Amino acid sequence: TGLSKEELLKVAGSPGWVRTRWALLLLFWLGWLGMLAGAVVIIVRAPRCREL
Amino acid sequence: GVTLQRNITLLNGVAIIVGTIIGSGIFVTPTGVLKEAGSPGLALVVWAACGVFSIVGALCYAELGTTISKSGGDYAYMLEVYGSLPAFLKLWIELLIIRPSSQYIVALVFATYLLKPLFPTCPVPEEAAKLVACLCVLLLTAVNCYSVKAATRVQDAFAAAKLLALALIILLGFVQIGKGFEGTKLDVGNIVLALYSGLFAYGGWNYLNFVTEEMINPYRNLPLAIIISLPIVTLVYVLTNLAYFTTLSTEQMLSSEAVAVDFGNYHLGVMSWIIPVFVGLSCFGSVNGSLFTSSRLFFVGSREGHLPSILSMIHPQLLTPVPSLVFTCVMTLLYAFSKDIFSVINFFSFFNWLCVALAIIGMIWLRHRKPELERPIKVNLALPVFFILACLFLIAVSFWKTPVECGIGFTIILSGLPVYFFGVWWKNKPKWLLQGIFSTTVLCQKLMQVVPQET
Ligand SMILES: Nc1cc(COc2c(Cl)cc(C[C@H](N)C(=O)O)cc2Cl)c2oc(-c3ccccc3)nc2c1
Ligand SMILES: CC(C)CCC[C@@H](C)[C@H]1CC[C@H]2[C@@H]3CC=C4C[C@@H](O)CC[C@]4(C)[C@H]3CC[C@]12C
Ligand SMILES: CC(C)CCC[C@@H](C)[C@H]1CC[C@H]2[C@@H]3CC=C4C[C@@H](O)CC[C@]4(C)[C@H]3CC[C@]12C
Repeated sequence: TGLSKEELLKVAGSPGWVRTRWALLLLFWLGWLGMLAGAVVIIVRAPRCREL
Repeated sequence: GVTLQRNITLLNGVAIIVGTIIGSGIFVTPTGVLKEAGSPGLALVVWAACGVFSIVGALCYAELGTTISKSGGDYAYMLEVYGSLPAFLKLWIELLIIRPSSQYIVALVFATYLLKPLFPTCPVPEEAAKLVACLCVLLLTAVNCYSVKAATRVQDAFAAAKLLALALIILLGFVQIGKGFEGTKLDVGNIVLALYSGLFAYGGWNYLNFVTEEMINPYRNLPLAIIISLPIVTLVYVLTNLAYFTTLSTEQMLSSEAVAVDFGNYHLGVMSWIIPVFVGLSCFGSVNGSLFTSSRLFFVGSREGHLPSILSMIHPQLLTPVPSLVFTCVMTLLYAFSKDIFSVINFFSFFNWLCVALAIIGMIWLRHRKPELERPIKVNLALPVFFILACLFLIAVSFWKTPVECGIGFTIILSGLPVYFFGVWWKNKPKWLLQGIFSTTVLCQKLMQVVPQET
């Protein structure tokens, strides 16, 4: 096991950790939007293939 | 205070099973049954046949999951019979290979078919296909962190997209009849490979059992969600096959690598692109259903002590098992590196049917050992024994198809024995491991604000 419910939540509300979790959530979605921008770049910047 | 709450209503329970059965399979797998049947008649019969077999199996899980209400599904039913080690050897293979490879493969099918109408005549660019697979897996592990009501509303929407797509296919088939048996591979050694290659398209029917514990009313809704779905699937499959045979000749289906797309090209002309996109959105639903369900398997495995304790923790304000989801996403993305992928799943042809056979053998032994345990469902013992006997034959067929590859799979199962002895039998005794385990656990609890569930 690890920390109790109350034992965790009295520490996890500290401003450093609250801003850390906000930063990781922002960084994740920024990284996913960046990966979508990358995927769309590759779909545009590729050879639209030979017509029958 | 903190637990996984009972969010899944009956129609969402039907969504979790129909969404993960219908899969990619029916839009690309018909070719595999014609290859071993030769004849549209024999093909359309084995489609019905492995349908009624699948109903018979699911009726045993409709029993089991009312006798044992644990969300471990196929794993919990082993743990409650064969005990600690046999259940772990399952969970190891599910964790390491089967669930993350399955999730990745069907995400890559989502990526390729959703892009396909930009590239009709040629490959979809591979460096794009692997991103559009990863964006899907990352998105659905975000959605299934945010709310089980969001997760199940997503699968309602995509389960609907799938059945709508098959209704459109069936309708155009009847329209082609409105506009106005053959040479059969009658060898039993051909027929058995036809049947065994068709059963793949029904694979998924057990997946509801891994969320038994989150049903609003499991003792009613868990058997009803099976009987409301597998007969519906079986009908839609025989009708969808019928629809293809109105339009594609045997030679064309034996030699086309995306059967639904050819049927799309013949009927919809300028609008043909609709069917590729529906195969895509169809697979997105199957990634979601798998990620959802899969997160509960590892959760349960950690609650029963087989797996590191972080995966049991829940996020108190959202009531989703955030570390189990995060683990499942990462383990899916680690398959993105592999230059080939279907092979690693083909190594375990036998494994799915083996675990099912062991679960229902378990249900026989459980009836002898404890008749006093409560049973809202009590199926005639003929069906379990029929279904077991049939699976023990298909497990042998699975080896006989490729006696090398099922041996490689069986070799990887034994990789579970090192991990079980190190992770369970050794009691983690060295203090430089034990203190580091704890330090990493309390870090993760802090880092994503998660806490143990309350009995
Ligand atoms: N042991 C095992 C277990 C499962 C999980 O159960 C299944 C599921 Cl979840 C879906 C399908 C295919 C589905 N019925 C479809 O129509 O595409 C088959 C099985 Cl055995 C596997 O999935 C797959 C799989 C799924 C998609 C693409 C390629 C392979 N291999 C599996 C091996
Ligand atoms: C996020 C996950 C779930 C799905 C990602 C799919 C993305 C990569 C796909 C879906 C539809 C696609 C667009 C559809 C049509 C066009 C027009 C064409 O002239 C260039 C590419 C472009 C602009 C595509 C870019 C990539 C695109 C946005
Ligand atoms: C905590 C550690 C294990 C990292 C967790 C995130 C990992 C599994 C994920 C996050 C984003 C992912 C990458 C996203 C995009 C691509 C480009 C693709 O063409 C090849 C794979 C690759 C390079 C992925 C590999 C796996 C990846 C690096």
